[PDB]
Amino acid sequence: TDPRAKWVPQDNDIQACDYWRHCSIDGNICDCSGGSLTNCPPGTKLATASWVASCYNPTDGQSYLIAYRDCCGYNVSGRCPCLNTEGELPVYRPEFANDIIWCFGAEDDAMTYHCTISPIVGKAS
Amino acid sequence: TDPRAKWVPQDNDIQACDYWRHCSIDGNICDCSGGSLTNCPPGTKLATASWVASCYNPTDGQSYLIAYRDCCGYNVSGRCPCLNTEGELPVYRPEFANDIIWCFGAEDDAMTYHCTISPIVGKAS
Amino acid sequence: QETQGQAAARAAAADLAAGQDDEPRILEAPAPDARRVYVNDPAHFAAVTQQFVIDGEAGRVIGMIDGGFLPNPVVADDGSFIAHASTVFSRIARGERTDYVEVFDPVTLLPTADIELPDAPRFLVGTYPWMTSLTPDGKTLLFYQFSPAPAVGVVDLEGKAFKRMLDVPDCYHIFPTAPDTFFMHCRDGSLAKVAFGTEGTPEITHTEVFHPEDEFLINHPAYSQKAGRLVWPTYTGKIHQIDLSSGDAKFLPAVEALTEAERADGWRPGGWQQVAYHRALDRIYLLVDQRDEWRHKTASRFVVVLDAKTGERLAKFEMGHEIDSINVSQDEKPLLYALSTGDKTLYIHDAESGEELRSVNQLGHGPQVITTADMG
Amino acid sequence: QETQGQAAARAAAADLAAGQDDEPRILEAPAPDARRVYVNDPAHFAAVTQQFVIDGEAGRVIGMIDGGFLPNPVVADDGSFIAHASTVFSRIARGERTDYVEVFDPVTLLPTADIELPDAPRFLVGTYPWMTSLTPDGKTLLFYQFSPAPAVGVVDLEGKAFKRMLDVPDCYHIFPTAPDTFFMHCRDGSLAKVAFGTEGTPEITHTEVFHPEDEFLINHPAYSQKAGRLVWPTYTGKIHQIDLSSGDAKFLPAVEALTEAERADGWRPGGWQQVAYHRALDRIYLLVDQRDEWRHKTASRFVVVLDAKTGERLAKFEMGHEIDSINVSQDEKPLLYALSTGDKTLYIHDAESGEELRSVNQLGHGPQVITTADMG
Amino acid sequence: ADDALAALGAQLFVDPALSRNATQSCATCHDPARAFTDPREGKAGLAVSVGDDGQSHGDRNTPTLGYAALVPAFHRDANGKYKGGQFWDGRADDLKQNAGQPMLNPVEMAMPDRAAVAARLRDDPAYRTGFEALFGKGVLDDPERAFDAAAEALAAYQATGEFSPFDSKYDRVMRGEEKFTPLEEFGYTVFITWNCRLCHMQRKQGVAERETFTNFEYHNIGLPVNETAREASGLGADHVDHGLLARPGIEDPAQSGRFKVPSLRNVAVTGPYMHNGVFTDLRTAILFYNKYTSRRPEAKINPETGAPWGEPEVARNLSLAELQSGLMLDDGRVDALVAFLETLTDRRYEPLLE
Amino acid sequence: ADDALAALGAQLFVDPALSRNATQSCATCHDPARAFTDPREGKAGLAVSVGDDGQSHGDRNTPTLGYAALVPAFHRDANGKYKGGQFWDGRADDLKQNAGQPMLNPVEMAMPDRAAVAARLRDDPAYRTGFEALFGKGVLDDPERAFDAAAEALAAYQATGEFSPFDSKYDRVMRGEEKFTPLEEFGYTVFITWNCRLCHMQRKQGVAERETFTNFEYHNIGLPVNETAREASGLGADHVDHGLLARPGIEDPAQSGRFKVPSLRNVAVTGPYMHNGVFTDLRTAILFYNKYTSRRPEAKINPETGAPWGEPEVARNLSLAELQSGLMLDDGRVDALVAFLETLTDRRYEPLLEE
Ligand code: HEC
Ligand code: HEC
Ligand code: HEC
Ligand code: HEC
Ligand SMILES: [Ca+2]
Ligand SMILES: [Ca+2]
Ligand code: NA
Repeated sequence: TDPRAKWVPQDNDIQACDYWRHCSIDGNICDCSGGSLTNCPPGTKLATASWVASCYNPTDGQSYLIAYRDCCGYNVSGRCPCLNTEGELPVYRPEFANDIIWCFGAEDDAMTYHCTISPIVGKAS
Repeated sequence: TDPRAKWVPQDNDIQACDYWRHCSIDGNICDCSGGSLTNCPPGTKLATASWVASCYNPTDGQSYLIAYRDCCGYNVSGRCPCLNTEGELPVYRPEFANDIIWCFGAEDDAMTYHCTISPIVGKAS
Repeated sequence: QETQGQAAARAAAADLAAGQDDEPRILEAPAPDARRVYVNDPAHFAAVTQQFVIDGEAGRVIGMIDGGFLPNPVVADDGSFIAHASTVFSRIARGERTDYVEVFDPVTLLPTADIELPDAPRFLVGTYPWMTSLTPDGKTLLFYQFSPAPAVGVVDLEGKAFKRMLDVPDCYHIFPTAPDTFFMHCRDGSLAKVAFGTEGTPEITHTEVFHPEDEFLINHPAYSQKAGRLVWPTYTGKIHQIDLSSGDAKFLPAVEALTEAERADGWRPGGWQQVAYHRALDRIYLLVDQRDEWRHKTASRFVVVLDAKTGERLAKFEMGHEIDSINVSQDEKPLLYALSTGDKTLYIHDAESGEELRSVNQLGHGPQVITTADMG
Repeated sequence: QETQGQAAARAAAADLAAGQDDEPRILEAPAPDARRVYVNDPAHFAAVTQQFVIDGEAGRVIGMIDGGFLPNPVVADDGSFIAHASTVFSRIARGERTDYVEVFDPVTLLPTADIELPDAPRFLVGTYPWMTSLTPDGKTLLFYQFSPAPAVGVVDLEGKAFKRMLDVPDCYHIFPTAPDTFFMHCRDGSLAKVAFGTEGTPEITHTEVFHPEDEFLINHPAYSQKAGRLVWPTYTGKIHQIDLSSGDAKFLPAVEALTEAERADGWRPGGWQQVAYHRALDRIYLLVDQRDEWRHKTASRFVVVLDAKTGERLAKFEMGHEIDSINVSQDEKPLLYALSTGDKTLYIHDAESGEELRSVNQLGHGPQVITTADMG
Repeated sequence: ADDALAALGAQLFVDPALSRNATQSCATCHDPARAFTDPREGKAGLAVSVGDDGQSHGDRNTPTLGYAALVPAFHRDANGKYKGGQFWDGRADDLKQNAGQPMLNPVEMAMPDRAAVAARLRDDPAYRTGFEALFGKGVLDDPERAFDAAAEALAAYQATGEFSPFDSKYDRVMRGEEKFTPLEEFGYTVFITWNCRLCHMQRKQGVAERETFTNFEYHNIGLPVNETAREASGLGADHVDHGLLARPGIEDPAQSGRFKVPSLRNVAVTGPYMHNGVFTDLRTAILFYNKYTSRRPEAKINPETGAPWGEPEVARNLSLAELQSGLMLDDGRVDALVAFLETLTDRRYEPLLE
Repeated sequence: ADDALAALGAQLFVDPALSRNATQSCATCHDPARAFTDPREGKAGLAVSVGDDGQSHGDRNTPTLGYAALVPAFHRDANGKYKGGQFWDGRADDLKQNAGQPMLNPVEMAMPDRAAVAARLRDDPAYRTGFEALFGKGVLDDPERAFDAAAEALAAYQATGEFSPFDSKYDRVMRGEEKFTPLEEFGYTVFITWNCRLCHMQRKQGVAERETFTNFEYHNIGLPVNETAREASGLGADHVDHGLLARPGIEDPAQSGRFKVPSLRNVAVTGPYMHNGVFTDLRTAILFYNKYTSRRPEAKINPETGAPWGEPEVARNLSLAELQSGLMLDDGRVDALVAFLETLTDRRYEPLLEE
């Protein structure tokens, strides 16, 4: 509710902006437009590019690396608009930046932003 | 702000949806996107086509034929959205129908809807 | 109790703990069913528009389709495909206009056909479901043309090409009855039967004038194609019913949706898709509320249900929200879809009791048109 | 006290009564003056986008421009034209990508140029004003490209054609200084200088690394091109000022936007266009609030105004609104513009007292970028 | 003065002694019984009128005098568009300047000069009494004063209520005295929502007080030559009617082919139509507008000839912005317009309708 | 049993009596001092290894045996994408089946048959004792049982902590025993954000307990022929190494040109690189990937030769979806990737960590 308050992760609702894996998500939660937590809605294209954040998981007290990926080729869904910035560095550190439309490598050269997925790729170290 | 209540005209504010001349307006008042009551905003195109409505003026107690005219060639303004239907008839009676994008005769074959003007063409009858 | 976002978090947690690996990919929208619903968003005349694909059972968006300027959605009844006639311009809402028809695969949502319409022929209007229409076989699509004169464009979806323009009298809307035949509504107060051969003038046959000059019939009549039933309300609540299954128009008894004391106390139909019609149940659903005669497009808080045959009111539901458009699934124990343009929410109700079960919010900017499939 | 809507109603009534005639026509916008402000609306990544042209004095929308996917708006300081680098697709958000640049007449709002950028070269990103920049003479538009590597595309607005792509090092942003020169900011902590002709490997020179790798320079620096002043805040409100007026980067004494006590109480800059610079007054304006270190893109409610020479705080305005972006008109007795992306409202403030003077609401869906001419 | 001045104009209007052979008066070509137009038939029908010598025919159709007094003097407004004047090409500033030209036109009244007209006025003692009461004694001894006074009296006579009574059904409907028939109201609505209103309304917006269904502008709607009338005029087939450009002083080549927008009052009873009198029927003059909007083949055909409308006499300068409305009038609306235009018929000429 | 079987593999691994002229052991071509690779020079340098006859050369580079015990047995998952196995073309199911093939291959250890191997084993009293304790009496008198026992012993030795100790710097850093250098950490970050992760991580998502930096999949990255090695192999100018397709029972022509994604552990010390040892430098291996992303001309040039990389030996079935990321690795990111990959060196090869 308080936009400026420290981000409080939770592992009990992914369509919520405070879901632990969305700790550096920008745009829209794919789950809310026909995708899932780690998959793209139909018709869109899965970008091969990604950015990372270390998100704390309060279920197991371990921080995990979320290599976010965009689903592209569609107008923005307009459902579950979210903007979090845990460990989010500026554009010049692109691998931690999230204003970028990370749609690169997407099939059929799709570069419009629809939504973003939050898959784990490792642990914090 | 009772939508279903009988439409009460006023002659004190053209930007409000209850302005006497907006009695059968559909879309957006041009005075909110750079037009005026009887002119189009810059960069849009004035349709020669029109649709009419006899709107009651509460100031002099005289009704007036308002040939509404669409300004065209732009995406919808998104400002001062008004949908009034005093006298509005279905599409098969087009002269009094306002869901229609009356953009015909506009320069450069513009047909996209931006906003609508509310000029008098005479006294009703 | 548990929302679909909560159950997802629990699945992801177990997958992590268990160490289940899984390949990120493009989901397939689940198989189309009667409970799937499409909510188009004309976006208050925006140059681009969104159609949401929604699973009415789960209350979940299973996919989306992007559209152009006031595109006309058409969902094939058998759910084999969906399509729209849409209008893009070269520079957002300006420049060269390209009217095109796009067919989509109903699970991948990929365009399976992209057919250009010559000379920007689409009639542009606040979205009216039956201004663009599929023939029963879904091979042909028809769309209305108001300019320069009332006409109807023929598009071959199988051959993936436009055919030709059928010029016609001063008539409106399109209700296909066959692979070469469709009805329209005219100014004189009659319907028009329009049979179109391979080429030539179509075989234009008017019906009798079936309503007065001063009787006003709404822009959103319900039309079941498999029933051949045209449901056409008037401003006052009166409803015209036309059976077009025979190949010609039989005019059914003129049914009254509102009582005499209700119309006297200011009750009237108002909204966008003011009327829905269940094929199997043969029930008419109508948005109504206490309103002045010239407030006929505003939202309604009630929905009256009446038997299409007899006209007996079966129930009146307090919707609990400002509803502009209604529609129904054509399966048994159907859902009453209630679309608030204001709330941008598809309130999904039980059509038996009118109780709100769930809601899909954030459906665009000004969602107006609900479209179901008649699969069963 | 009397609103612009009420005046026009009163005026119109007089004409009717006096029997005055007036031909309905396409209005021209008023002449571009110093208090014209452009609110651009990236619309949370919408395929199409609006730019509002606002008279800050009246608080009136005097015109608009439709744009594509995440366009980069630019305003010629001299007020002679505006432009943007837009992106459109053949099928709304899908299909053939056409990146292109439109120059518009600032009073008719008519496009005077449409220039195709070949190979869809634009950097698609949440709108950073300085990822696309006019050269001081308004003859060349420079735009950033991230894929397949940082590059900078050159567009000739005079001859209305795209020139070339410039290969650059791992650097970001574009702050044009000369008609053939611009600076970027590099990963290694340096600024790169880039001199470019019509052909040849551009002359690329790096400054010294001017900040720790754990000190994070925000994505929305304020660049006053006519002053060659690059005002770059860090996450902590420490502000790097780089002077580029000599054609080379000389670094200024760093200033802290916030006191040490405020930084222990958790005050930090936050928002979109977090910082604004008034040229004539040499004042830095910064959106600040009490926030966690990683809530740096959230809106702020306070604007600290500080002297750019001394670092001395001049005012701490309580804006009374959730402000995401600030900017100033470069006229004297300047307006302070406060764009609430949340409220979709431009709050027009007296930049001296911080009093909200007036406001222009309904500015799209998620308006983020304020742009003003530096005309004086 | 102006009461009696009109009475002297009334004498002169019906006086055929203002023509060489004493054969024709203003009333000849502008017959009061026929909305002040010519019932007579020359070589090209009623398209053009025959002169005093019973031989010479004009090139243009004789217009109503009714409601010409409401047309403001010829001028150019701030838009750059010309407005007002008299004659299909506006070659006369006002009624006064107009009145003289028929008297001296060899192919009309065919008086050789102003002196000859003065001589005729002295033949009548009625004139010497009436003229000298208004313009003083000896007025008829001076050709220039007499001719001018006669023109002025004729002008004044045409500025009386008898020429512009505003007693049409339209007028009574707008006063709340009676209602339109559903078809007439449909016609009016069509008339004020379709391109008709762009040219055939006094104003762009607001309420006109004395509407005569012309904006007094000049437009080229792209009309063809009148084959038969053109031969009859004897001006050759190579001759081109450039409309407004033919007015002295008008040099702008954009005005070539443009004619004054005629008042549609009494239009129902003043056939044939347009400057050259090419359309016998009113319906034909309406359907002509559809050649700019209709995709259909019949729109290309003139229903009276059964053959293509014909190439415009002047191809350039067409008012295409207004004419190409993207909307074709169907017969239903063409009916509606015919009905509405009939309501613009004056009381005394109502009987002529049929 | 498990302790002692591996002990017999250890014996066999270093025993040259499993070669025809008795000049060669596993250790020969898979040297424990070089991450179990061949330090020897041949006609194609270190690209391909020389057999027991001292003449015959392979057509492929000798890979490490370290962490080869972590690779699942060859299989095909529901995606239709093959995984696991042994050999660059995965023609061996697993370490046990793999082990026998070097011994019999004329261009390698060149023992004429399984009988000749068994006859060598009998002549050692140590084996008669050791083999007969694990596999029972008579095991060496049966060529099929003897050959296969030796193989399983060899597999068992390879599964011991010795071959997969996980004591690389990466491993210590993932425990928090020590930290990455900033360069390594950037290298790590790039590795897990760029297309590398798509092919050189054990998993698509989640975390791996014993990561060896390979999804064990088969991809054709579009490598040219290594002409020097191809010539020494003697297979000819017209020969096309079809990779996985050359596995028996793989007919799918879409697998032509595809090779097992190698473990990147010890990669710093196991050059030259790729199946045909075509790149000497670890850096060239990384730069090769820029040919699918970079607009610059340089990206089409092999830095080691100065000439174009070359026409892919098999021009079809390239993993363009993965390879064409639309993002080119600058030299900074390459430097970082090199640093990260160096951290995958086993502890006892950190001394060997050169160039
Ligand atoms: C300006 C572009 C016009 C529009 C739109 C319409 N009319 Fe018109 N009309 C116009 C001119 C300049 C003239 C004079 C003709 C000429 O010789 O050039 C006309 C003529 C007529 C007439 C003839 C009547 C007569 O007195 O001879 C009629 C009956 C008429 N016009 C009717 C009419 C209708 C119904 C329209 C809308 C469909 C219409 N006009 C449009 C200029 C313009
Ligand atoms: C040189 C003559 C060799 C001797 C002797 C041995 N090996 Fe080997 N091995 C060699 C090459 C050139 C290759 C790659 C061949 C290919 O077609 O891909 C191999 C392969 C293996 C493998 C597969 C490893 C992997 O794919 O990751 C294993 C497990 C292996 N070799 C083990 C091994 C053992 C146990 C040996 C003694 C019996 C042995 N090899 C001998 C080259 C040579
Ligand atoms: C699948 C599409 C891959 C992506 C993406 C990357 N790599 Fe790769 N790599 C892959 C295969 C199938 C192979 C073997 C190819 C062959 O036929 O020889 C490789 C090889 C390497 C090597 C050499 C290892 C060795 O020879 O023992 C290195 C060092 C390597 N790969 C690194 C690497 C990096 C850093 C990547 C991202 C830039 C990368 N690879 C992407 C398959 C794929
Ligand atoms: C017969 C030949 C005559 C006679 C004897 C008069 N007129 Fe009239 N007139 C005639 C024609 C064919 C035309 C159209 C000519 C053209 O436009 O080139 C006219 C025109 C007028 C007009 C202009 C009206 C308008 O444009 O709306 C007026 C005011 C007019 N004529 C008056 C008039 C008077 C007062 C006459 C007796 C002095 C008179 N005319 C004689 C044909 C003929
Ligand atoms: Ca006439
Ligand atoms: Ca190697
Ligand atoms: Na400087």
